[PDB]
Amino acid sequence: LGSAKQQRAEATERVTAGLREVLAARERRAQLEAEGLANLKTLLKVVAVPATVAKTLDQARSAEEIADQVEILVDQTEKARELDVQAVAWLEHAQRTFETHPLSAASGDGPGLLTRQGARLQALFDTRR
Amino acid sequence: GPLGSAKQQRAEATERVTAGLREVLAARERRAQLEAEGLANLKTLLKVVAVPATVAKTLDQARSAEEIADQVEILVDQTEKARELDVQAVAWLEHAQRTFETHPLSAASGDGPGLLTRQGARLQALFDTRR
Repeated sequence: LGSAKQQRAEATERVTAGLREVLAARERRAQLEAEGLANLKTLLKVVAVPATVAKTLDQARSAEEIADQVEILVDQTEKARELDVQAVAWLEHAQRTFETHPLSAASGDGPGLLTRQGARLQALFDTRR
Repeated sequence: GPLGSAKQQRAEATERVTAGLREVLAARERRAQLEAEGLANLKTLLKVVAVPATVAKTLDQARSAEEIADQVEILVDQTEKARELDVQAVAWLEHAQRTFETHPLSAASGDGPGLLTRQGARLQALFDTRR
C-alpha cells in the first residue's frame, strides 16, 4: 500500500524476520532437547546401571549415543552368554577328567581335588543362566 | 692273588652300598618322571574340549594338577559373577527400553521408528530370559 520503495522494504523484511524466527526456534529447541537429554539420563538411572555403561552414560551427548551404549551392552551380554555355554561345557569335561585321573581322583586317603567344589559345580550345571 | 682278592671283596662291599642308594634313588626319580608324564597327559585330556582363556592362558604352564584345580575354581567364580551381571543388565535393558519408548527424544514420531526399534529383536531375545 505504501510506496514502490516501501513495498520492497516489507518484502525483504519478511525474509529476514522469517530467518530470525527460524533461528529462534532452533535455539529454543536445542536447549529444551538438552534438558530432555539430562532428564533422560535421570530416568535411566532409576534402575541400577551396569558399570559397563555407567562409566560413559553421563558423557553421552545425545539420545542416539545412549542407544549406542545400549547396543554395546547388548552385544556384551550376548558374548558373555556365549562364554558361559563354553565354560560349563569345559567344566563338565574337566570334572569328568579329574574324577578318572590318577593325579586328582579321590583315593583311599581322602577326597579328590574337585570333590570339595562339587556342590558349587553342580549348581552351574543345573540347566539355568 | 692274596691282596687282590681281598681288595675285590672290599670293592664289592662298596658297590653293594652304592647300588642300594642308586636303587632307592632310581625309584624316586621314576616316580617323579611318571607323575610328570601324567600331568602332561592330564593337560592333553583337558584340551579335548575347548578351553576358556581364563584357564587356557596358564594351563600349559601349570606345575601340578592342584594349580589347574585352583584355576578351575576361578573360572567358576568368574562364571558366577557373570551370571549375576546378566541378571542386572537384563533388568536395566528392560527399564531402558521402557524409558526410550515414552520419551520425546527417542520415541517414534511421525518421522519414523524410535531409536531402539532396530534393536527390538535382540533385546526381546535377551529378555525372554534364556541363558
